[PDB]
Amino acid sequence: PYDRKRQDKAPVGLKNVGNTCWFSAVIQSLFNLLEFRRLVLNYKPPEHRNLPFMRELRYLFALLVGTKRKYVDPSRAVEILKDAFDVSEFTHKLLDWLEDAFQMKAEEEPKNPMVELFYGRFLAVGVLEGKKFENTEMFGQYPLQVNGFKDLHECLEAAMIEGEIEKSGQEHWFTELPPVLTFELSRFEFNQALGRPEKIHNKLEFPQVLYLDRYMHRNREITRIKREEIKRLKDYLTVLQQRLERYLSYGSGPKRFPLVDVLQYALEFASSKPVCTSPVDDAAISSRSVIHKPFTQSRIPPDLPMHPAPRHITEEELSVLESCLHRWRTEIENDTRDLQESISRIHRTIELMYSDKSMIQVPYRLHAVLVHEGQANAGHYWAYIFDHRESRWMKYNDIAVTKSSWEELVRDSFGGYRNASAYCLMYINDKAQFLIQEEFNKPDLRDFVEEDNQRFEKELEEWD
Amino acid sequence: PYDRKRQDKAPVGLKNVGNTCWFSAVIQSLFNLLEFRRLVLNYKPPEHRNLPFMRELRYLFALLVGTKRKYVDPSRAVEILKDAFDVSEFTHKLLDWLEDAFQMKAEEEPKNPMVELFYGRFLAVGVLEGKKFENTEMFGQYPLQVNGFKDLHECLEAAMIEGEIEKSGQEHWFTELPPVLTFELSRFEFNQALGRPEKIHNKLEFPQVLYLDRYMHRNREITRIKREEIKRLKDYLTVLQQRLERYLSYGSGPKRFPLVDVLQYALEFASSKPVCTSPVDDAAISSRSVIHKPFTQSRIPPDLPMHPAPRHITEEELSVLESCLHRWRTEIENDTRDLQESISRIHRTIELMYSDKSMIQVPYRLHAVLVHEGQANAGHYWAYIFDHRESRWMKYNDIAVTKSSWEELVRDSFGGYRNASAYCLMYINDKAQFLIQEEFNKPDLRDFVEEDNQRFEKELEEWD
Amino acid sequence: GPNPYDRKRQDKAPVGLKNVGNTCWFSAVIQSLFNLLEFRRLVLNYKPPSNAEHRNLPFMRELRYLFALLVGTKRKYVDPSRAVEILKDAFKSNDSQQQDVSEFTHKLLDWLEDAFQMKAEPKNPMVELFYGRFLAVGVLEGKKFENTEMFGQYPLQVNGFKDLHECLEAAMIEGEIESLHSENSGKSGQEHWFTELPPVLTFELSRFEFNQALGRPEKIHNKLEFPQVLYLDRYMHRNREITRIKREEIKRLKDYLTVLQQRLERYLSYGSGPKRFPLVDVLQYALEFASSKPVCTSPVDDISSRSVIHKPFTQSRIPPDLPMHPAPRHITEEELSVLESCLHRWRTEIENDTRDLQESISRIHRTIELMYSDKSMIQVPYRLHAVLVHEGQANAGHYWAYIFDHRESRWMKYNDIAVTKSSWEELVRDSFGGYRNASAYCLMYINDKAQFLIQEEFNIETLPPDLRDFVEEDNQRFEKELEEWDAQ
Amino acid sequence: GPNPYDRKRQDKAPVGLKNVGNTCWFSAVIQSLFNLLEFRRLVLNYKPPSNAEHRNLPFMRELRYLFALLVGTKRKYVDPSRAVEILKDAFKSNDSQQQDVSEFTHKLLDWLEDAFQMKAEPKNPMVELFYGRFLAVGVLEGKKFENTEMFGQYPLQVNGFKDLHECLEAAMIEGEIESLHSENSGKSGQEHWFTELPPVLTFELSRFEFNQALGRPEKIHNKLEFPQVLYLDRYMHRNREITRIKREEIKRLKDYLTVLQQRLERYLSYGSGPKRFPLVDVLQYALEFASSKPVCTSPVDDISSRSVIHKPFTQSRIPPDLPMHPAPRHITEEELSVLESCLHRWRTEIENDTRDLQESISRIHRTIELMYSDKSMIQVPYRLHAVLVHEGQANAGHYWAYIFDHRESRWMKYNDIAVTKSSWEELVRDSFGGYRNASAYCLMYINDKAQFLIQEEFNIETLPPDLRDFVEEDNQRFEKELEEWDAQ
Ligand SMILES: [Cl-]
Ligand SMILES: [Cl-]
Ligand SMILES: [Cl-]
Ligand SMILES: [Cl-]
Ligand SMILES: [Cl-]
Ligand SMILES: [Cl-]
Repeated sequence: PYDRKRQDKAPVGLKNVGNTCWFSAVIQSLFNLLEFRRLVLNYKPPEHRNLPFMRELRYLFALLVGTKRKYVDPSRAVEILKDAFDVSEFTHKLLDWLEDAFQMKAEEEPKNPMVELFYGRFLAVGVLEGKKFENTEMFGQYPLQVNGFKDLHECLEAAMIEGEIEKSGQEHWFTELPPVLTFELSRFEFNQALGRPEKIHNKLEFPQVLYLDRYMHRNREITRIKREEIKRLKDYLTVLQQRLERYLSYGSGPKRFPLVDVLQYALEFASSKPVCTSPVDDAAISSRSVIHKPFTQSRIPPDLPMHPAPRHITEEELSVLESCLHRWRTEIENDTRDLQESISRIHRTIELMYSDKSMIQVPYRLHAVLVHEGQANAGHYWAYIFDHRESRWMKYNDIAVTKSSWEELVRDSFGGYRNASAYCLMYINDKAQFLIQEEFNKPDLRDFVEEDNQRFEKELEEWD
Repeated sequence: PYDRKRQDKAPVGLKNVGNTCWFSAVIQSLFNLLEFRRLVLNYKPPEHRNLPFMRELRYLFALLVGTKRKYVDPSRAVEILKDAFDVSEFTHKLLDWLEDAFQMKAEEEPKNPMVELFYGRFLAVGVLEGKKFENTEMFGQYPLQVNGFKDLHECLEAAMIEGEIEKSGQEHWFTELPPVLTFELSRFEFNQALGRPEKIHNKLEFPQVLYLDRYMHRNREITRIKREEIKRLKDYLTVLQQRLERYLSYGSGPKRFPLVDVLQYALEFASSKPVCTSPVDDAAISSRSVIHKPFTQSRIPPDLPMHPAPRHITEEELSVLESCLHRWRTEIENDTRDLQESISRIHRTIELMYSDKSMIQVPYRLHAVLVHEGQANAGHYWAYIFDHRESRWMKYNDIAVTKSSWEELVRDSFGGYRNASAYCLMYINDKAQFLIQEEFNKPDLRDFVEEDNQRFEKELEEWD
Repeated sequence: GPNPYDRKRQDKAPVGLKNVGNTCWFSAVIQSLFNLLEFRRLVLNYKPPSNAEHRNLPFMRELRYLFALLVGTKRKYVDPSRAVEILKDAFKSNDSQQQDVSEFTHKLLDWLEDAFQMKAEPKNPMVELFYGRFLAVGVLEGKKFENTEMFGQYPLQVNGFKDLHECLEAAMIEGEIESLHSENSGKSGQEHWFTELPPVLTFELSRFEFNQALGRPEKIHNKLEFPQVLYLDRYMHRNREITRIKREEIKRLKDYLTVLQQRLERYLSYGSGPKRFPLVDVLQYALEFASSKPVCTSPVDDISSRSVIHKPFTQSRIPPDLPMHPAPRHITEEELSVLESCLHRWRTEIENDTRDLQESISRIHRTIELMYSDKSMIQVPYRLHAVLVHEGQANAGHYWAYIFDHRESRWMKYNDIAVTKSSWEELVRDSFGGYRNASAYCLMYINDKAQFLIQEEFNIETLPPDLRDFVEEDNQRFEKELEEWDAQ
Repeated sequence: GPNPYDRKRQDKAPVGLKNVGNTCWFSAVIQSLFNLLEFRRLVLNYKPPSNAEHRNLPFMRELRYLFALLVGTKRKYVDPSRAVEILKDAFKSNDSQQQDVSEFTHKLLDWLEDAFQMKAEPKNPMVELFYGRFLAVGVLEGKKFENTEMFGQYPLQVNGFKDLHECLEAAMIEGEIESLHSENSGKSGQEHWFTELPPVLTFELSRFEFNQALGRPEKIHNKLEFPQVLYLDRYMHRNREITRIKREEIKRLKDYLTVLQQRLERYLSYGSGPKRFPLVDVLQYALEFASSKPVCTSPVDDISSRSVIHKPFTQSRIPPDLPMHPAPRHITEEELSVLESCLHRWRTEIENDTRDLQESISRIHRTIELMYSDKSMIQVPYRLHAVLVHEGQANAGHYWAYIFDHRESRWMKYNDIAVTKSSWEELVRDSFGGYRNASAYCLMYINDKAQFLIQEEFNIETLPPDLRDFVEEDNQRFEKELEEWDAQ
């Protein structure tokens, strides 16, 4: 334990204090959100054990910006939180206390600067057996179910639509968006074979920049139309995928093979030299090689009749077969190509449905990804957080803070690639330049001489 | 630990004393060989630490026949053996000491009763580049390599033949067989992909009764002939298996399918209703059911043309195809059946090669099977030993001695079925009735009042 | 082919039928009927009404001829062209509904029933053999109903059923039924119970299910077994109360059977990631890793035979025990002792539980299979007489049949011109499904108490039995046909 | 088909060749030669000897006609019947050795070489284009030898080689060679080095290997890549000493590369039993088991929406944490703490080692791929001109070709009557193997320094270039052929 807890111009880690990986992830995520870091740092207090937790969190983020060491011990902050008693219940109370802390600071003087960052509003419009309704709900983290979806947009759309819109239905439309937009990616589904709920492992993609234009209430008439076009296109896309499958998995029996091979090999059989008998009736570097003329074949096998082959065939029989099976093969080959072109064409059309400039004006940039691996009410959490000034992805895994990549993030967060997959996505408004508010140069924390002491106490290294 | 170490008319187990499972297996195997049990029990001594080990082994088998408890602690016997220093080196020294103990007892008065049980003689006859040789070697455990063999006879034959007999060659022939015949089944082979030696997991079968007649020197002229017949038969067997494979894996491309399906499905295609257009041009328990006439179909699908199908066909084209592909399919179907009959016929001929009464007069009955599971110089050993008086297989696994079956033995010893496979087979001569020498009735050990004390000391059970 | 000795009946074998342009379905249905002796006698001893559809009576006559050849012709197979032509002419109309082989089979039977109906002027001897009655008792959102329906062929959906009893039960049950209205309120269910059984009992085995991936209906290829003798006791209305309680007991047992199969699966497919492995191997291999000799370094560095005597129970080719990767970098003696005790005891626990679960599952399975095995549930035996097989596309393919020769106690394969001596083993490969591209579409069972159905007429008579010996004329023709060939 | 507008050449595209009864091999070899401009000029400007095999000179003349149509005919494809008939007549003898398409191709080229040989009376302009020389230096059980062999097509065995360079190197190396006799004693080896390269360089890609399971020779279907430009610098005799040292360096690197691939495999396929799993999962899942809430009992008992606000970073559908099987029966707090510390630290160790191994393997792979990438190893470029593809049975199947149109800088698919504008992407799917049932059997490369080979004659002339305008006569015929059809 000599000269091990020392920095090298890298972000500070956090101690595990048992199984508090969930704490590291949530905290490091918040801390890397500069405006929130400033709100916690420049916090002065004016119900619960909320205010000592806020005060202990100050000492956590102070020694995390003052660094000096490699990792900080979050023991005092975690102990207050643990004394109040799954990890979600813990995360919930944590946020409760922080919101309540900022509420007391505001109430004394109302806008809650923390609630101003994470919470937004959406409009819920629908019908219940013919009777209309319209409500504007406040939301925080928008929760998503990931079973059977290919990406985040597929996911989100399915969540902002309930029933059948026109009969009972409901549509959600964002009215007010939070500058810090968060999504839950719920992978828990009941496994009948296992007889318990388990995490689903299908790959669900998400972009580095998400355009929330289509989900906006103002774009409600436009999106509804684009949506119906995709309904029709997906319908067409199916019929083609069905027909193409009949070409690729041909046959009426239990085993199907491609039709093109069925025809090729059938013709191979017919064109084989007939056999009238039953198959049961029965360091050379010392050689003077000849010159090989171009376009020839040397190891070409002998042409003698062997089984399996027709017993007999007519010249007319062969000529009929040869003309049939060859023309039909070209027909089959051309149709598979034609079907595949059309499928990709429909796919491209769907992909670029919301690509026009009037649907690209609400950009949200991915700031953090919270990953989980393992059993449901167990496992381990780590995070991928973006270092906006350095323009680089970072892997925050208790004590270990390493320079990562988008490629690393995807393997660990999309699912299927590894036993780990993202449980939460944190997006930041690209227009919201105030969430990354670094101190001018035209380190020296808002704190009062605390990190200066823990950097001197650690400077004390004995030498025998 | 109350009333747990108590018997119920079952054999006694042995404590693990660390990782001494190998000791339990080898000992329990010897102990269940009644004549050897008698030799160790009625042992009186007249170089090494061999004689105290023999004396400690007496106290082991005494408390193992006197039972009283569930399992015995082999700590004192194992400690002498361990003080002399892989498990084979340990097993070797163990046997060394026992042989030396019996040698001293004999030498004082020469036949070694232990060496008289396990060791035999075979004749080694051969040629070395034209020059003949003939040696009669003494053997103990005959070691076998199991890579690429289906059963014990395949295994043994490959070991009693080296090179090319008539050039250099060698043949082994048993001259003197030990009443207690043991085989090593070596599964260690260098894995190139892994870069180290590892146990091979192919299934290698062995019988409950093995006839050693063919390997006998007296039957050398006869066996040599039978052997050449099998060479010719296996040769024929190959050519057929090759031709049959051409029927079952038809095609010239990377993906092969059965020829019969290639013809069936090709005809299915031809007989489909032609389509001139391209595939891109585009709780009901309230019903009054009608009577269904016999031999009819209700859910029968509509007969409308669909892709894939010929664009066009001639009535003459179809008639040619229909006659070709149908007759050739029958031809193919009949040939696969013909080939399969012949293959099974050759297989049966090979199976019954050494079945005649003159090759069934040297029976050896399986008495014990020593199983291993896990890493090479690690893992764990247990044994399957036959209880000849009860006529039942028993699983001897440290402390745990359970009534097993042949079915259990096979799953654990043949390989492939489980991660465990037999490393050793102990066979006993069926004519040798003296290896199962039970005391007359027309328990009361040869020992002097020892088990009577450990049965009284254990009777001491406190009750608070 | 053209040579008449090729089409000469080798005596002691049944007569085949020509294909006449995809009429394999006709061969199967006809040969099935023909091999049902009582029906063969009804068609043979048929005389039409005194003073008399314009197609049913000529078809019956043409089929009288067909049947007459099948008994005593000297030829190998026989040409069903004139019988098929009358039947095919009924669909010569372009503005029809849909013309599949079932529509053809239906009309065929229509005409035969109508022919026997006209003769009955009353009992219709055909309708007496094939049709029965079942009772349909149920609820429709609380409201009760009770109907006794006449049936012919009882149609079954093959689905994912393992056998005929599984298949039949699923078809005779729907929801839940009870004595009292409250015990039924806000529920829909239905139960079928046989009241009258036909001596000739037929089942349709429907394998057509819409394939979403392919976008069309396709035959399902799962294996569905059927016995040589079927006991219809449990499906009897009189056995209703006993079957209800046994049905309820199996409900309870299957419930238990699930929970076990679920727990066992958690042992066999352990893990939280996408790839699951058996728990026992997870523990074994974890311990293998811990017990490996530690390696403190990283696995990266870049840029004739005279054999000695072998003592029993030893190992010769045993590999060297030197440290290699992968291994722990370091471990404590106490760490290893904890791991060794944990992972070993837990492995035994896991091994014992998998064995315990598997015993219990088989035990429940045996209990379920012997539910209807007692003496009071084996008094309605129906013996399998015929199996109609199909292979290939829907609306296409080919049909053939497996029919039992009751007198010589042997299964026979009826495939058009070709009538070959088969086996039960052959029948199963071709009819159960999965084994081959072919599977039975229809099963014909005969009441074991209904002897007469397949018994010969007393003297035992098997010689030409009808007065119109047109068969002698046809045999005389073929005999002179053989002569002409040798005399060329 | 019969209509002459069907067989009308749509101008700006090359002319095809009729199939004449399985002569696809002829089309491929001919179209390949024809698209080699200098050779096209040699055949076109051919005049036979003044005073003069009885089959070679008529074949050359018949091929002169064939080539003349291919340049300026108005028809879509052309009938090679008269040229093929002379060639086929040379094998009309029943008592021959063996007649495969290679024997035919060989005779074809024989006759052409012999034709040009007679004209040379000396340089044979054909032999000057296709044949080269390599040096064969080696030992035969210690005894040295040195031969300079003339070669034409250099034959390659595809085996399990990944690309053409792997393929070629394996063919130009055998054992080990050295300067001193002692360093060679009791060894056999051989090295080939190109001394003279032909401007038209051809390779055979032999995929025929005896299949033991099938009991006959069969084409191998592994993917073997080849570049659009090949640098033959390393195989040059002058580059011998540099290549030797680089060859030796790759030997050392491949050695290292193995040890790593072996160790990595032990991590990815961990276990002692028949089924191996990744070590990382073995540790993860073992820890999952240990951390599960213990269960002391056996797993056997026998016989619109108004949503609430969700706080960020929380989980809603999170399942209940209640004890279930499989789990430890019991565990100690100390037992768990030992396991948790072990299995977690070892997992990080395992994860870091797999990453470390994979980095090093890719690093060695990159080093090997850039071995011959420097400026002194890229001065002998050969550009791919043609690819001859085969599909199907050996001694059967069908041949077609991919030939490059150097003036319009585009790949073309020559398949008999059909000459279509292709791509490199098309070529790869059909020639690399594995992608389709077809794979290239021959590669034709042209020296990039040898411009003339595929350059047009200066004025740029592309109009009929030979005095015998029999082509005008044939065009006149076809034009009146079109007229006759419209006038019927
Ligand atoms: Cl469209
Ligand atoms: Cl093609
Ligand atoms: Cl033979
Ligand atoms: Cl068939
Ligand atoms: Cl009969
Ligand atoms: Cl050109």
